[PDB]
Amino acid sequence: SNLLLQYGSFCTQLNRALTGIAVEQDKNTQEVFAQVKQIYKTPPIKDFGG
Amino acid sequence: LTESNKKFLPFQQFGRDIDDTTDAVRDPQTLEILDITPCSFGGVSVITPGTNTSNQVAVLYQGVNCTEVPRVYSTGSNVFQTRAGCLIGAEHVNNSYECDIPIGAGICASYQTSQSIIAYTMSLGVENSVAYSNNSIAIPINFTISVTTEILPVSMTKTSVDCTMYICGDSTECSNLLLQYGSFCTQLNRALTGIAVEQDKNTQEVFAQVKQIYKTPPIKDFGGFNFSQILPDPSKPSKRSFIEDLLFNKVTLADAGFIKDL
Amino acid sequence: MQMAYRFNGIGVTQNVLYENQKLIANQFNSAIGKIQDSLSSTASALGKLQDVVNQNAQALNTLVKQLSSNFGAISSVLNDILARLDKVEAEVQIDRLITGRLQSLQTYVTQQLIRAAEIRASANLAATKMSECVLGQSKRVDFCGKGYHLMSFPQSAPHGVVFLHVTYVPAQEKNFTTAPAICHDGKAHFPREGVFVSNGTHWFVTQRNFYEPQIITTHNTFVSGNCDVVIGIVNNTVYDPLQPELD
Amino acid sequence: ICAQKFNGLTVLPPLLTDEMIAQYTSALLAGTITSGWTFGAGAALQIPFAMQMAYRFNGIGVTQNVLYENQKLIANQFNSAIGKIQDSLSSTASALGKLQDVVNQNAQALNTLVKQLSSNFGAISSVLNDILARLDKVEAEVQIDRLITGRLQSLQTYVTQQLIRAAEIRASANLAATKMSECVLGQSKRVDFCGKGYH
Ligand SMILES: *[C@@H]1O[C@H](CO)[C@@H](O)[C@H](O)[C@H]1NC(C)=O
Ligand SMILES: *[C@@H]1O[C@H](CO)[C@@H](O)[C@H](O)[C@H]1NC(C)=O
Ligand SMILES: *[C@@H]1O[C@H](CO)[C@@H](O)[C@H](O)[C@H]1NC(C)=O
Ligand SMILES: *[C@@H]1O[C@H](CO)[C@@H](O)[C@H](O)[C@H]1NC(C)=O
Ligand SMILES: *[C@@H]1O[C@H](CO)[C@@H](O)[C@H](O)[C@H]1NC(C)=O
Repeated sequence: SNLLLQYGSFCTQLNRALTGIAVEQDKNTQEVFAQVKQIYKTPPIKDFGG
Repeated sequence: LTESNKKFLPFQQFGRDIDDTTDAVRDPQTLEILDITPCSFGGVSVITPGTNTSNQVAVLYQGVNCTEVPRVYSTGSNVFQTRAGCLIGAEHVNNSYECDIPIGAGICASYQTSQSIIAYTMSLGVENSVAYSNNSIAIPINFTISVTTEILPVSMTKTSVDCTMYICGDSTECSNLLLQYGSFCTQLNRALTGIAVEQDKNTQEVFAQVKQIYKTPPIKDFGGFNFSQILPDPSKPSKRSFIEDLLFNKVTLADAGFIKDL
Repeated sequence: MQMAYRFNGIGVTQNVLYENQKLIANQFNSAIGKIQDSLSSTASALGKLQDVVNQNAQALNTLVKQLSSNFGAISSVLNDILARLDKVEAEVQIDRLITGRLQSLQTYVTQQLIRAAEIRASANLAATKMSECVLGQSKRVDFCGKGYHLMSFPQSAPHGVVFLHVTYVPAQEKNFTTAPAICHDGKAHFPREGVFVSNGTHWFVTQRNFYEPQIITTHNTFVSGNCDVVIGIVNNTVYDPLQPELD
Repeated sequence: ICAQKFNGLTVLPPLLTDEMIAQYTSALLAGTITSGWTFGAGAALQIPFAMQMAYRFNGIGVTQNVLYENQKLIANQFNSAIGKIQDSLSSTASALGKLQDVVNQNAQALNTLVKQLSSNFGAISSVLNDILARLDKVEAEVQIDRLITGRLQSLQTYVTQQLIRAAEIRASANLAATKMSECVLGQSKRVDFCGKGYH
């Protein structure tokens, strides 16, 4: 651990970048699927003209 | 260490993962098969609503069976168990709301009313049905005109560097030592140049479509519809219009920067 | 007239714009006002723009701070390394220091290239938006604004572009009983440009985005087939402007 | 995954569970079979399914009379085609090649990180505790140094590769979003953007 501290901020930087990748993946999913607010439901009667 | 179920032949002795690390051992005295596992670590997340409102916080442990784990912090009550990990400072409320602060695996945290921090299973939207009768239609009886907004980044900031200056300050011997290595210093500079040029090009394509600079007629009578706010005012020294000027003031960077001699 | 040509595009006939001109004017003028107030308030709307400047600043600062790292030697100041050290030994410390700094520079330049590719993508999207939404009217759903898109006005901002999209949104809804086609005298008549609605008593034809009932004449219909195959045909009367003139 | 729990590669779980994702898609489906294309712009306006199909047919050019007259044929044709889709999807080789590919690629890189751990990196041993043993502090340090440099390099390589791959996945997401807006919430005139033929 002591030796690594001397090398510099080469542990802080790496951790930050990987966090970035993860949070952007969450944004991707939300954008593609969530575009309709009011959740709609199917009519019980299934009479869609054939 | 635990007792195993592995079947070692009398010459065999230790375990190995694809990582080639010992996973088991025979007691050199009882000759029994034991299984090794370092204790449970993870990483720590702190939830806070923001100092302005309060000074309470919540804690999450990125995945540990909190049925027995419990850094210098103390502990307390209100232990809750998600799939993501171990929360300390929420409540399994049976309501549900819109998600405010994300946590993971369908759990979202927030602050509310005596007021404390709470948690909930995130609900999506409000339910409603659409009466479908094979002979029913719905034509709107009027209309509404609305103006929305949209922001999109165009360019970054042109930067340049110098080898000898950064790597070897001004020492000539250091410069000779850098000269030993190949054209690393040279190639680097060219790449930074490429970025700078292309960044300027981007700006041109977006705005440069008008061939002739047109000018708005003096009389501003556009059939009732006013356009004063968006139309540039010559009286204002900066040709920028009201809305444009407001935008400029908001985005501030000189906080950690300097000025537009730099 | 320009607004009316654009209205025609989304579906509503020019009749609408000309008749209720005042109401349209008021709505547009008032909305522009709210946008000014919203920009002045909610100091989070300006998001993506500030983000760009924040990232570059952090990266620059990182490179500068790394200068103060032993990188596995004795000192940081190159002149101090030379001081109290024979050239031979100093060289090995200088060697280490150089490699350390060099690595950091390579990392920064790599990071910048990746980030600039994302900026390029954003600029190309804005170019398409300017060419389609500004210099024209786009029917691509949600590409410009939300709802049927009329016109769009461009404005400038620090290192970026802000588009103000103007859109028409249908509002208050009702309930009309409908039917596929109407049979008058054996031959079936299908709607020409609208949908046959019925307000309970008589039958009328209307546009598909605004209520304007007109009497079903031969001019607002086209004859085809015989009334028996159309699944749910109803029965009323097609006026036909002819006999009045003849007599 | 747990073996990765033994080295420091903690794989984090999702935020939106697959149950929630299913709910979202079902709402989009139950809006495009009942309220046409108004379920994205304004409020939902009910319309009989026969009529909705007629408007769409008018768009491609064929006049409405065709749909209302030969409705029977269209129905049977559509029903049979859905049958073929499910059959073919299950009865083929890969089909979902792209989806599977992403998983395999990410896994390969992760595995390579765990393998470089055992490399001597030009030293005497792989286990740092073993290096410490039978080595005087001074020499031990210079051997520890050799190992550290090697490992640091490997982790940096991994991070850079991941960032480049992440850009690719994000691009595919932006295309998908555009499709959900043009094809699902309406009808596309752009040729070959949604499907082969008239959409
Ligand atoms: C070692 O000690 C154990 C228990 O004290 C005994 O059973 C065994 O015979 C001894 N010798 C060897 C060779 O294991
Ligand atoms: C917490 O640990 C116990 C160990 O006894 C184990 O059953 C499980 O992982 C957790 N408890 C539950 C949820 O049964
Ligand atoms: C909350 O829900 C759980 C599970 O349904 C139930 O056991 C509990 O009593 C509920 N709490 C309240 C206050 O209703
Ligand atoms: C209308 O829907 C209902 C339910 O299926 C039923 O009366 C009938 O099948 C449909 N068609 C009519 C009434 O023409
Ligand atoms: C249409 O009429 C029915 C008749 O009861 C009513 O329940 C429904 O709310 C009406 N639709 C709208 C949008 O008001």
